[PDB]
Amino acid sequence: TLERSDWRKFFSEFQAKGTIVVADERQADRAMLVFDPVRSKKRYSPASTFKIPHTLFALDAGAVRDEFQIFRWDGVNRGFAGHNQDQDLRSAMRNSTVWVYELFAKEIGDDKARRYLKKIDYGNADPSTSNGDYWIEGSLAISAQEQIAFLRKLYRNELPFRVEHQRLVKDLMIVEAGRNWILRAKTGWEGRMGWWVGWVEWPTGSVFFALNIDTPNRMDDLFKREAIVRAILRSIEALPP
Ligand SMILES: *C(=O)N1C[C@H](NOS(=O)(=O)O)CC[C@H]1C(N)=O
Ligand SMILES: [Ca+2]
Repeated sequence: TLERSDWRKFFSEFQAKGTIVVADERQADRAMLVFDPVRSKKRYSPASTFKIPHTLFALDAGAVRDEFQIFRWDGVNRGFAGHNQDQDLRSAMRNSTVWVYELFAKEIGDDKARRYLKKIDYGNADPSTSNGDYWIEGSLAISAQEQIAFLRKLYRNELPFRVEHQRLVKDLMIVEAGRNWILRAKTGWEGRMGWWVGWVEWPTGSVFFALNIDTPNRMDDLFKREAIVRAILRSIEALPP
């Protein structure tokens, strides 16, 4: 992995402290690019980025049939606007609707989660929790480098789930596309730090990214997750201007 310490200008452009790993598969044998290589190997809670593997778990276990199943909302104003309504997989992914995945969690075995996480070697694969949900308030942790490794498995259909379920999750991740490019990504926010992970597919190959930053300013820092990544991806012609 090649260290791009010059990428500090992008984090400073938005007054943030964080890391990013970028794996550029356009052409061949390009070095993996990293800002802050030590932090890039530090494990953090995946927070809402866990909805990527969590959806694979729920599909593989039968907690959700497909993209057309509607999950009826219990009528309790429990999050924000997009959470307080009936959900399908796409709305839950786009709005980061926590209560759908809480429902998936209880239906999935607590032992199944362990067997799942270990079968894919996701971070430390430890869903031990004391109170909250194990993917945000628990032992489960994964580094940026480990997110890249996981996303490439999903991209290559190499994960030990039905290829149909891998394809569905990759479709649910779509946040933007042009005629020549497709961006698939998911944000996460743990409270004190935050994520944006995913990749953008071009004709000549795909560019994977995993960024985490600290979020001392809480909500006012959330835009920085995408803003830093987009500036870096644009700098390497991985997103249009
Ligand atoms: C996921 O990290 N979360 C769910 C929700 N949306 O997060 S997102 O904007 O990063 O997709 C609120 C923040 C967070 C949580 N508190 O569970
Ligand atoms: Ca290539």
